[PDB]
Parts: sequence; C-alpha cells; structure tokens
Amino acid sequence: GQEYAQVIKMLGNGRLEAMCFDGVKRLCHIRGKLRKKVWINTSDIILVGLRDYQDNKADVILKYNADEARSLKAYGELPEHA
Amino acid sequence: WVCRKTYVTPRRPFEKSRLDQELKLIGEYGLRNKREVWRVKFTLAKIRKAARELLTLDEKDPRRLFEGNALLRRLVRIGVLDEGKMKLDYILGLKIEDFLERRLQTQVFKLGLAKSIHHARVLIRQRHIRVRKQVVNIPSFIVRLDSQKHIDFSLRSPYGGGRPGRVKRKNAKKGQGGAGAG
Amino acid sequence: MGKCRGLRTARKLRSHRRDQKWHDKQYKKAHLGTALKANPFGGASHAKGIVLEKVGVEAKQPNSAIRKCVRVQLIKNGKKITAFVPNDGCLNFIEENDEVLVAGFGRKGHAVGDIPGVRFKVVKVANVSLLALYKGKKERPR
Amino acid sequence: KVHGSLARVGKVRGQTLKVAKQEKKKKRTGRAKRRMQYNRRFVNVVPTFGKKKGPNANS
RNA sequence: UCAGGGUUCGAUUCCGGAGAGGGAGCCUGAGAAACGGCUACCACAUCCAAGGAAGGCAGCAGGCGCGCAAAUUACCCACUCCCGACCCGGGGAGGUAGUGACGAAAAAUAACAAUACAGGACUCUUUCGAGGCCCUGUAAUUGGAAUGAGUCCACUUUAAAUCCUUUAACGAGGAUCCAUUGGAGGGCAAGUCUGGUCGCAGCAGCCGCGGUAAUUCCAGCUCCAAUAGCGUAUAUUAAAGUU
RNA sequence: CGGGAAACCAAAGUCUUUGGGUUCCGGGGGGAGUAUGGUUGCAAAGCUGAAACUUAAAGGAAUUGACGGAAGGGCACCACC
RNA sequence: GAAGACGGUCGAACUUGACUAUCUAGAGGAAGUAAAAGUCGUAACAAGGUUUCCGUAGGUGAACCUGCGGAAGGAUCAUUA
Repeated sequence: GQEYAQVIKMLGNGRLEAMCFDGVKRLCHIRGKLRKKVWINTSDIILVGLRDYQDNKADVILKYNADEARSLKAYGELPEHA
Repeated sequence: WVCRKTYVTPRRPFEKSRLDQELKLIGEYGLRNKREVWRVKFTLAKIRKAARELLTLDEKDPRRLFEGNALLRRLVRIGVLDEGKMKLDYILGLKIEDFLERRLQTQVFKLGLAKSIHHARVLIRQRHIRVRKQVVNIPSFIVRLDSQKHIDFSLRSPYGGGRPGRVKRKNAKKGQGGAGAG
Repeated sequence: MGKCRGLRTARKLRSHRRDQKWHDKQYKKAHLGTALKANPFGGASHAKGIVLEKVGVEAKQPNSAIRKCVRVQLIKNGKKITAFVPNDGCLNFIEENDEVLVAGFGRKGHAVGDIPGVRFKVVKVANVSLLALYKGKKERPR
Repeated sequence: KVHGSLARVGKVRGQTLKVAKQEKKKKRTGRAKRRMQYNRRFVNVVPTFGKKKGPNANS
C-alpha cells in the first residue's frame, strides 16, 4: 500500500529513471510479470515496490494508462495540478 | 594419557549395496548402530593390513616368523581363526562375521540361555551373565576359546537363584498385604 | 619429460618445482600471507562487528529478489563489510548499532549464489543466534 | 540500485497458518530401532518383483 | 593426513635454547650477569600528615583489557619426588577434588511367550480348498519374566573426602524414568505428498527451484542418515596424476 | 604399425607396458603485459611483472542444422517472364 | 678499615640529524575491472557486403580508419597456356 511514480528518463537493461510524484527521483527496476508485455516509458505512470530500505529506490511492478489520466483527478491521487 | 580411535567410517557414504549389507549384519547381530558395524569393518582392515605386510616378507625371516606366528596364535585363541588358515595366506582370504560371531550377545542366544540376539544384549547389559567368577556387562566382550564353557547366569540375579526380582518381589507383597490381611 | 634425469640434478628439479609452485593459487595465498594482509576477517574463522545500516541488495539475474544484509564495522580492524542475514524475516532481528557474529559463506572467500559482493553471513546477535531467534527458542533479549 | 523496499519482509512465514504439533508415538531406542529398521527393510521386506516400490509413497 | 611415493604441522606433558615490565650494570657465591637480589635510566603504577616511602602474576588461583576462543579467589604434603642442620620440617613442585561434549573408550532410554491375527518357500488336492515350518509384525491386553539412571542404612576410595568400581530398603505398562540434529529435485541416501503462497517470502557451495495441479519453499504428515551425538564456519590435508 | 580429443601426425611414432641427453614456458577465465620498483632507450617504446576485485565457464575439436549480398545447384505465375 | 675521591674502561639511557627495512592516513586525479538488458556510430562472426588478423606509425564522436612489411588460423592445397 504505497504511492506511485512518474518516469522521467530511461537507462536501459532493467534500469529506468523515474520521478516519484512526491519529489523523489530514483532508478526503478521493471517488474518481472509486467516487463513480459510492459515496456515502461519516459512519460507514463507506474507502480514500483519499496519497503524497509530508505526508499531511496524501488522496483517496477506494473504500469498505468493515459486516457484514464483525465480520470486520475477522480483517482484521488493527483492534485488539481498534474 | 595416550589414546586412539577404534573405528573408521567408509570413504563414502551412500552406496545402497553397502548399506544393506550393514543392516543385515545389525539384524543378525543384534547390533546397535552403524558405528557398531563400522567399528568392526575398522578392526578388520587393520588385521588385514597387518596380514598383508607380513605376507610380503620372506618366510623364515626372524621378523616374519616371530610376528606372523604371533598374529596367528592371537587370532586363534579368540576363534576367530583356524589352522590351515593359522597361516597368513589364509587370513588374507578372511571376514567380519568371523569376529562378530565371537561377541557375547550372539552366544547367549546360541545356547538356548537367551533365544534371541535381542534378549541376549538386554540380558548381558543387565548383569545376568558371568564368564565364570565374573559378571560381564559388555555385550560388546569377545569370548575366548577355552572360556566358551564358563558362560552362565550369575550367582544372583534371580535366575542364577536369589529371591525374585525388585518387581517380582513387589508382586509377592502384592498378594500379601491385601488378599492375606488389612 | 621436460625435466632432467641425471642422478645429480636434484638441485635443478627441486628448485624448478619451487619456481612453479607459485602459480598454485592456494599455495601462493599461503606463502604471501594474504589472509593476514588483505582479508577482512583476520585469518580467523569468525569476526564480530557493529551494524551500520540495513541494505536490501538486488539479487543477480536470472534471479530476482531483495537480498537483505547489514553493513558491519568489524571491531578488530575497523574494516567495513557487508554480511547476509539468512532466513525469513530475520533482518527483523538485527537493528542498527547491533553487534553481530559474522562468518564466511563456505565459498573460500568468493561471494555466494545470486547474492552479489556479499561474502559473509550473520550468525549471532543478542549475542544470541539467529537460529534460536528465528525458531523462538530464545529472544531479542533486552 | 537498492533503493526499493523491505515492506514485504517475512510475508510468507507470517501468512503460513501455523500447524499443530498433533502427535503420537516414540520411536525406539538405539539398537532396537535398528532392529525394527532391519526387519521392516529386509525381513519385511520380502519384497515382490513388482518392478519395485517405495519408502515415502502415497497411493 | 594412510597405495607406494608423499603432503602438512610442531608454542604446547621430554630434550636443548631463550626471557621474567623495557634496556644496561653489579654483588654474593663453586655455580647467577638471577629480577618471589639489587641498582640506574626508560615506560608504568601505588601510599603520603606532600618531606618522604615502598612495587613488578610470560609462578598458583583470581581480575581487567583483548578477542572466535579457554576452568577453583577450593583440599593436602599421604602418593611421586626435591630441598635443608633434616627419618621428624617445608614445598600452588606435585597429588587431590571442582569446571570440563578439545577429543578419545565402554554404550542405557526396554527383553520373552500367549491369544489374536496379517502374511511366504514346503505338502496334499484336477481345481476349489485344507494342512504346514520359518516365523515377523500388529493389536489386544495379558501373563509372568528383568536392570541402573535416580534415591539410600552400610561399606569401600583416600591425607580426609568425592566419584568409580560395592549394596540391604526403594526405582519401567508408556500420557513414559518422554533422544537428538541435518536431509528428502540432481550430485545425494529420501514425498511422480496435504494445506498455504505464486519468480513474493524463501531455497539454492554448484546445476538450479518458485511467474496458481510447487516431489526443491513455508509448515504438518510421512520417510531417510548419522545417533549421545549431530549441524555450521575456518586453517590445513586427503581426494588432486589440478604442482 | 603406432600416436592424438580429433583435425591430423613417418613424427606430433617408439607415453600407465608412463624413465636416451639437455633447455624453456604453463596450472580456469577476465583485472593485464596492466600497477609498482629496477633496467635499456634521444624519443617512440622494450624487458622483468603483481594485487584488490571480478566471474562458472572461458576455451578446443569434431557432428549436425539454421542461415549466407560463398560456389554448382534446383523447383513454383502463392516467383519472374 | 667505610663514606667520599683521582683518572680510566664497559656502557644502559637521553637529545639532534643521517640510513635502511616494513607498515599505514590523504583533498583530488586517472586506469582497469565487473558488466552485464543503456546512447552514438560499423572499426574487424555469412567474402559481415571494405576478406580477416599481426607488428608498427599517424589520425578519427565512438565503434574505428589508413600506409608500410607479415600470416591464413581465408574466400585458393588446382590451372591445366
């Protein structure tokens, strides 16, 4: 039960530069089940795993969509500015 | 304060064929553990090695004569070995049972006075067996030849005489206090 | 046969052997006293240190996990070392500034499994045995 | 390259519904137990030439 | 550590050598460059009424520090020996007990019938079927048959004791007087399991498992192996004809 | 003949039935002909030559497909003409 | 026949430099390594469409390119005049 994230830059080979909406940029690792048919982008919403580890980093588990983004205001996640 | 180990484990550890062999030995021979067997596989290997060395020596060779004859005479006193054997050429062609056969446990079976390699070990470890003036509790013993005849129940263990049993004697007074009086 | 065969030539053979022994890594290690000089543990078998921080390390492919070690300053030589914390949730049992007994993998100094750059494992805290702690034979005393 | 989490640490141990201990028997002292092994294994243990069989089988 | 060849260690119960905080010097005496002698400096520490004064456990215990790691601030000169003026005294030499799973030896925690049955080579019978020896289990409880582990008059041990090795009176029907520690995918001995999870937690020296019928996990059940021991880490050796 | 893993090899034969003389180099792969000291060099560079760390294969040979803007190849308007 | 004492020898120790060996702190810098599923080129696995590679020198975003002499471990064991 954590927040989300927002890809900022791409690295390659199980490496991607993201920008947590909270204002935390870290290198997240794609998810194994997601990577199967998900290819994180430099401009999209995602979900990464992070536990007792300072949170300085997180691994990508699943991805998100855009069209829904307009609904995100309804997602009760993004503020009146996203 | 000198001491030495008395057993040796086998190089290797899982060779069904060897494991079965050992289990049959434990069973026939009311043994307790693999060490129980391992101890003998070890005893035997040293005897065989002792033998093999000797057999490479010249015959008549004061060293070969003096120690060969001794090894043989020692091996025969315990019945482990027999005369034609009773030369070195024959010990080379020998085996573990031959030792294992001389322990208490299997003898107390072997003449009725147990009827089980079982019964035998609990009998021995429980003090009902003397080798003639002496109780012997070591199911592990090694009965020497002219000592075969002196093995018998002990002077007081009940068979062997002597009252009954801390549990039999309990039972006698078990029909005494209630059924006799109050 | 690459090697004289003269009755005399003991010195050449003896010495030629001395010269090639080096290439043996176990041999060289021993003669150079590497274990005393480079190694984090003294040339001892176990070593105790304080926990600096807890790391979740990123197990190498094709495996995928968060590993869970601590970083430890060995009291004996202030050396900094990361050590694995084995079994399920056992991190739990070690806290920052802890103390801990570390031991080798059993790999000869070479890291283990998927666990990358970690060469040691925790064995005791609460001075107190992760095993006895994990089972609940004994506790996180305090 | 580490960042990530531990939130999930010990998730299966803590989710694995505990099981009773139940109980039952004592198995036997040293040599006697060796004896039961030898009779169950070898005497027992007659075997068939069924092309074999097993020690920890179900159906 | 064993083919044989070899391979490695040796501070450590004996021998030879060396030192008693570090360095140096010296007295005595046959023998000492002695430290349970002395003396200086050097490093350390202590008492003091502050001028002074006294000290060296790499002796036995014990304590701090150190660490992965190591025992009683216990009894005795009786044994073994030593010394002295000495038969007679004195000996933390040394013995003696306590701690002591370095490690090594012996090897308990349950044996025998009976019913009862479950069974197989043997014989008889055309078959069905029946008998039968060798017995193992498995209950049903029986049934008589048992021993120290504890406990304990007495006695032994020994300087005096302890323990052992000794024994009257007690001490075995299981729910015990209650055995463990690793493993069960391959190597590798042992689940073509049941619940749970779903490349998560974990497992896994190596190869590899787990992405929803998991024989690798997590637990039970069951089974294996070694067994009063077994696992783990590490130096090193064997394996290694990879010196 | 015989050798070798084979490709091959009258020497790469006479090697477990392992012993004619002598000399040199190697002990998994990377780090690396690298660091560092010495030496030689006008210079460019050469010789000697580590480790930390890294990693479970690096590599050889033969066998077979797949595939080729390699050679002789073919076959079909799902190819061309 | 003592303290003391003349001068000497041994010479601990102390103070300052030199010497040699071994070990060890360090802002920063530049290698190599891992390594690896990233970015930019195509330098040399099918003649990789410029055969490949060695020695060496100069040069280039970067793989690399190029001359001069080698090699085939090549794409020729042949050239039939």
